[PDB]
Amino acid sequence: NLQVPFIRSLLMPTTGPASIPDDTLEKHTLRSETSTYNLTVGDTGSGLIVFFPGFPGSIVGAHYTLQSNGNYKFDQMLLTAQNLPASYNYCRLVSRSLTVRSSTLPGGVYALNGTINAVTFQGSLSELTDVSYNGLMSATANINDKIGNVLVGEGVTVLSLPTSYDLGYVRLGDPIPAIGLDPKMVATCDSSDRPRVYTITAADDYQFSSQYQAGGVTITLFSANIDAITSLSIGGELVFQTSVQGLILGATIYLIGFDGTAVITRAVAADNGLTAGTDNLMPFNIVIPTSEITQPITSIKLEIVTSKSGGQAGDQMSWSASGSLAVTIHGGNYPGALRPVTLVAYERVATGSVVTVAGVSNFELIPNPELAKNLVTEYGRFDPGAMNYTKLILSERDRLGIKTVWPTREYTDFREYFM
Amino acid sequence: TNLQVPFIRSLLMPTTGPASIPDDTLEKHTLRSETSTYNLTVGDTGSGLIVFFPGFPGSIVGAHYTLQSNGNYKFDQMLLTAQNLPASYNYCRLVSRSLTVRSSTLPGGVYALNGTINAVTFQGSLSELTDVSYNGLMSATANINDKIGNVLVGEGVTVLSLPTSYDLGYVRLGDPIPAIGLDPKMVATCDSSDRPRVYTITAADDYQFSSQYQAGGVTITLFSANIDAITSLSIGGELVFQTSVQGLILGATIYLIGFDGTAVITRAVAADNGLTAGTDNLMPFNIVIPTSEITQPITSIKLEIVTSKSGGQAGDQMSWSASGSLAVTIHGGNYPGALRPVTLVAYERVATGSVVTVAGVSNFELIPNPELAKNLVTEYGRFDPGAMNYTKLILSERDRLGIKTVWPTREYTDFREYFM
Amino acid sequence: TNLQVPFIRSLLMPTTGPASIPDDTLEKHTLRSETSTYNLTVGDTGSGLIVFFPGFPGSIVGAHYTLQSNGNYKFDQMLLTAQNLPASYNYCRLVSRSLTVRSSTLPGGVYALNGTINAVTFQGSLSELTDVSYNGLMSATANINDKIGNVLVGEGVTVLSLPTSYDLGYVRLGDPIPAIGLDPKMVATCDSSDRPRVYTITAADDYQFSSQYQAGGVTITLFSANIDAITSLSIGGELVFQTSVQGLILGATIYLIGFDGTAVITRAVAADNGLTAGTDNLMPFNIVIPTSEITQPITSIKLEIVTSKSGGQAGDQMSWSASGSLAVTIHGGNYPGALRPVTLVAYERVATGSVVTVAGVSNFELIPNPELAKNLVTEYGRFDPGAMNYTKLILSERDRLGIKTVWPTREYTDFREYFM
Amino acid sequence: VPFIRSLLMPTTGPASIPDDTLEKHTLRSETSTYNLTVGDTGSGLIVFFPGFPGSIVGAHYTLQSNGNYKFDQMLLTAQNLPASYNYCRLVSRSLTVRSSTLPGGVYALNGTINAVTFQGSLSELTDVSYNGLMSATANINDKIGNVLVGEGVTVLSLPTSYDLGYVRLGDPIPAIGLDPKMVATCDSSDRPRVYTITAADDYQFSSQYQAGGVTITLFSANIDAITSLSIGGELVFQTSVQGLILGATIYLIGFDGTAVITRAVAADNGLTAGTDNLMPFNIVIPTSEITQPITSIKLEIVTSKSGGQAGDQMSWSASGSLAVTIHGGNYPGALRPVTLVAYERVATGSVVTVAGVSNFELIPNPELAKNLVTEYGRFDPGAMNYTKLILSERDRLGIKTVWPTREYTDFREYFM
Repeated sequence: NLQVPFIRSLLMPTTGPASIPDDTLEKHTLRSETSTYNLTVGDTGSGLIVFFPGFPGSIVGAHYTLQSNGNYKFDQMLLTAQNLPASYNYCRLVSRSLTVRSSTLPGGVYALNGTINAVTFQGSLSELTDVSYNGLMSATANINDKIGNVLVGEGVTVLSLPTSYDLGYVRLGDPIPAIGLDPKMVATCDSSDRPRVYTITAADDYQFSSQYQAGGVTITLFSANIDAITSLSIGGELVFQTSVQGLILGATIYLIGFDGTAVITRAVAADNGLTAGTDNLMPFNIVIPTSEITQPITSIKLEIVTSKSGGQAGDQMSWSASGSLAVTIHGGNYPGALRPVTLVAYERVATGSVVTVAGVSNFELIPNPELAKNLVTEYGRFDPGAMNYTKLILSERDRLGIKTVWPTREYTDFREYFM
Repeated sequence: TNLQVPFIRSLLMPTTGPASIPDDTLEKHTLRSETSTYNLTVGDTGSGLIVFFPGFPGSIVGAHYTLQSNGNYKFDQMLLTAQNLPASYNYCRLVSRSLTVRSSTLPGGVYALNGTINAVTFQGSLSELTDVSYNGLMSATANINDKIGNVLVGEGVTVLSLPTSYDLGYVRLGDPIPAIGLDPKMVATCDSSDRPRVYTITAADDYQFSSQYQAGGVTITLFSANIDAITSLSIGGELVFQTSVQGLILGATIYLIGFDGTAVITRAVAADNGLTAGTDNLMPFNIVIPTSEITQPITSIKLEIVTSKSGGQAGDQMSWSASGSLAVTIHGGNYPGALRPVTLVAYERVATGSVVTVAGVSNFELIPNPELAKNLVTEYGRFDPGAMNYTKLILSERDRLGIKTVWPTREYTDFREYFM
Repeated sequence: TNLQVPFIRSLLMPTTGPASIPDDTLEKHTLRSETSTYNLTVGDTGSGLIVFFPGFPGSIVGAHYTLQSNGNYKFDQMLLTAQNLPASYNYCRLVSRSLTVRSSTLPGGVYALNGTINAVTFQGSLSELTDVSYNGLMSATANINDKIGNVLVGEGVTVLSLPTSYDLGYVRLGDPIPAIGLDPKMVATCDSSDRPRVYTITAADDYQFSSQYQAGGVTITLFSANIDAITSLSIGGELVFQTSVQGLILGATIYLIGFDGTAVITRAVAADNGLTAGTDNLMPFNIVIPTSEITQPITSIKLEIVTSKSGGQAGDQMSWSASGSLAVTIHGGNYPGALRPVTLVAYERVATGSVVTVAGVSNFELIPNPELAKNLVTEYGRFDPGAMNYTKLILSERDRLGIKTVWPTREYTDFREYFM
Repeated sequence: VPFIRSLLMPTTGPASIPDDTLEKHTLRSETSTYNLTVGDTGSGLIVFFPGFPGSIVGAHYTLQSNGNYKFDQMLLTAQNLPASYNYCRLVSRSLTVRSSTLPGGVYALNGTINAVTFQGSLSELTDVSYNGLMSATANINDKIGNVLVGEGVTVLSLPTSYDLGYVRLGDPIPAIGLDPKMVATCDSSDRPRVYTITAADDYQFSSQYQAGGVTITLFSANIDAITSLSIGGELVFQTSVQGLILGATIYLIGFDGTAVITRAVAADNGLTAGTDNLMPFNIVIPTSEITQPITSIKLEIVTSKSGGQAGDQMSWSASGSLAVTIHGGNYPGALRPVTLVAYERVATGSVVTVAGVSNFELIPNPELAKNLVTEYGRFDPGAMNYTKLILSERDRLGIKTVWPTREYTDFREYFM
């Protein structure tokens, strides 16, 4: 069941929140809240749990399930108990800790059948090499950041060790007041401090030529590995050239999840005509807000369909393209919003049973104007030398025994040692 | 010379070895010190310009320009480090960096060989100079121990890099990202976009154009502003057009022009744009410019309009109004070091057959890409209390100790002797 | 257990860390420890066997076969290590290996789920044995410390890698070299060339064939010998033919057959080869088979020859003769550990809805390729004095103090509890 | 002398190496001096093979003005050791390059030198450019940057393995032929290096007819050899077009980009339609033909047709794999460790001198065995443990595989 100095809240986050001793000040308050889940288990008794230990507002992780034809499927998102954008504007995270285990049985099975393993990968989600049960341990080279072959009778405890300290406040996806004619019309100020852009040159005079087909020919121009969560903007252009007289052009941009599912589709230009000899342009400028993004994204895709009005059995369709495009993800290079990602993979657990991810997460944050009228904020407490003691205990992380994924028995042993 | 530790020792003499900054940005990283040694090709005139970027976060250390016999400069190459960092690592920030520029020719007589160096560093970027002549470089700044001139090329200079800010996060490098396409010449990279730099420019406020017809069109140029860029950028905005005669088409072309005077990037933003009389006609600017397209630093930008007329073979006129604005965004431009401090080591009239060599050592603090992170351990920076405090003391007490950013190498050798 | 020094602590307890061998092969290297955690899928019969290679040089650990409703087997998958070692490494040798085979099922109330484990090890390779049956496996050796039977799956076995020799050179991993070809799939590797196993085979000594014209051709299997190779092999020889009848055209094909009887790769040596009467007609063997197309381990080779006649009636006799020797060259087979020792763990009749796991660590010494050598630092050993003498003294009397190679996890557990 | 002052300063003399392979041998100290003429524009490059089983110590390349290189000569040693010995074993070696004296009529010395040693071979280098050569390794004491040529470098050879056999040198054997230039030798064979490459995996070629042929290059590689090699394998051809005729040549290419060995494995032997017919590779390259070191291999096929000068599409398919067997590639020293010393912009018309001493350990020719006495080496206990200790503590002491010369001089001063 569940429900101070900075370092006790760092290493033991189920104790209470504390101020960060950094050089960034603001009149803030501080608050802890929880996440408790009973995740149901698919038929192939296996699945993956991503967490985001550094994510500063209200999203703890996600949950996928493995399927009989080797693929994944998106179960749900692991958000927290309180909708933090609904009553706070800015925030900055102090600590997390989460436990995940299954020590208990369904009705009508006579055994337990459990294994898990976990890593904390340094880069983002889509840029790791392979998602296997075996090859997951081969992502980091630190002895402390990973553990494997542990039963689910006593589960692994994911701690949140920090990225960096002098960080400003990041803005939550708070609704701002707005009056519209559409009932499904929302307005919000996003998280945008340190954006992550991707430039993608699609073609350097890539010549295309294919024969006629009734309905058009559909090629896919490129792919990537991009992994946004919150929101993104796709700017740029692509320039066409042609020689054949009459042909129509069309394209669309697909955003794909981690499980392999087309999430968001945007028709950049449907059924527009090309002009022979002279140059011709088609731009795209697409804004994708957070409520459209339902699962985490991976690997953008562009495909172009090309048909001909009045085309017969042998005439040629040919064009050449060049261009570049920019995918700006707002708040992408902030520490914690995308970069540290830990993975938990369970397999062969009994179907019909549940795993139980459950942790605390304490914040440091400032309120919206109504709650600002009714709640009082203040500067943080001051004690000297807590920053040097933080640097001391983190400069010897390898030999002191602090790590970031290790089972609940060893974290319990460390807790009664350190307390 | 013979090229192959706390933060003060690695700050004043960067050839000792790397160290971690005592700032409170405590990530897991790995220290790395690499080097760059060039032997340059002095032209026929004997005079050039070696522009260094001291506090640049990674792998680009300078550019070399030879001045022609007619006054113009000519681009030679882009001075950079031995191992390219974005191919193997993923994030970076700079600790310290030294560069020496001298000759290795050493005559056996009693007299020297002719050639003389000036040097200066200043707070602005590269497009913000009044003059780049050999005489006009010691005008650029007003601090005494921040520029030096008339040093002879047997002695040479030492370019030391004193900092700009300390609690500053990591800059992502232009690393390649896995991608599958159909053109074999496509690349997808992740640029550096921590603190961008925007240049808004109002190109026209109801400007009237009116000229006669002739064959081909009337090519004018609207504006020519000075910008700054080493890496990727993007240009946005639109520009309306009004008229009262209807047979008109027009094209537009944008140029990004480097330091020697030639256009590096040319891209047509409009081509056979037919306009209807009586009402507005838009012309949107949606262009991104990648890093690999940019081969040299870019110091200006200009727009051109070619106004012709469809079926206007007699001698008549054509006219339009225009008004609009532009927003040139470069990515990670206002990061301290990315464009803000620059030095200009210039030499003049070096003898024919003499070489001018560039040595140096760069000290970084990296995070690997996911392939190398399978094999190299990363950890937190070991701390020492008071090294930041002693740094602030020494930099407060700077001008009495005479700690310069440009030196003559005999003076820096004697400083390195009497410091340790 | 939870898969996260002197030499003998890493030799007897490999999950402690990588040590270096204190022999006299002095070479710059780096150390790396690697785990491998599999959960096996059992068949409908609940049987099968796991064929470990304990002293293998790099990254191949074993293969998994399942026992079907008949007496045959079926290849499931090759058991690998965590990260692909020839990716980013050139040379490799092995220090230590521990490996367990146990069930991670917790039984209910008071009784246990059914199933047992039988395990041996022997000095010959995989295709040199006699039988692989569960009962018959137990007689594969005459030592008492190298075999154990009727062990419960609830307390499964433990497998060590006790040494075969010490002064071994490094072996080359199967390592890609840069090559700009003309294909999507154009593999160019540097295979494990060392002390090679060769097999010479004399297929015939004047073997006369005689049969009448069947309407589709008469296929005969000329020989069937037992070779074995995990990696790339080569077979080169000469087979001659001399006839009396005249309208004869014959083709031939050679096979490679895995452990489960299924043919792995088919190679047409010479098809539609017309041969004259009165003259000895030559037929060479010039084929190489790379390690990229050997999916499962090979245990047999055979050759078959089909013959036909131009035209043909019901009574056309077809006759020839043959005499020739063939040599199979397995590149690097006699290196001790690549093929020579093998341990056979064989579970039988596991309860349905139960998992068997296999999990252990490997310790290597290995050289990085031209990129990881740019980015990390290798060095020599540590000079543990007299460690080889203590290793010899422990191994020379392993019969007295009870060091085994396959023995259950309770006895290994309290043995290493006593030994720590 | 003991072994370790023969290893740390090999100008003192040779000594037998203390290990467990014990065999009757003699000890020889062998020198090599060169005065290399330099290119018309300055720069150049000198490879070395510091551990090597005998008689080869490196090669010299000059840099042309249009980017490319040029091979001048192979740097041999003084005595031709395969002329009078069967088996060899390297002990120690030191090589110092320098140019500190002016030619007749110029002033102003003008030079610099980069230097680096590398764990892998020569053909597998990322870049050989003067700046990027420095990043080839990460050991801080296995490279040095921009020393003056008037001070030079010193390249000393630290070992790679100790319990090693004796390499058979490429000595001749008595032989009688009919041509005058009939050579028969017994080259180094033991512990080889194989390259197994697959040239095509169902590659489909199709192009229009040309009067003369249509040439395509199927693959490249980066293999390397010095002494001798051998190539084997076979690849098939299947087609539906009736009367096409093809013929292929294989190539061996030096470091500078110029082909050194070309053998025409198929001279215009055509192929039938409807089945598979197939051409084998079995070529043997002597040591006598390889003049400069190999760096790559390429294959190209010239296909043609009897008549039909309008299109006709010339289709065929290929599938096969090949094997190059370098005879003795994985002896430690024979190909693998390399040092790269790159001088740049030295004075025109001047020299750059090298100086070597290479302590060997030999077995005689059966005539020199008639007149010279071989015996087992002298044994003392503890030289091997001392060698292991000092090689294990390499980083804290100063023991570098490439030195600046004055530092090597005063190192030997406060060592002895």
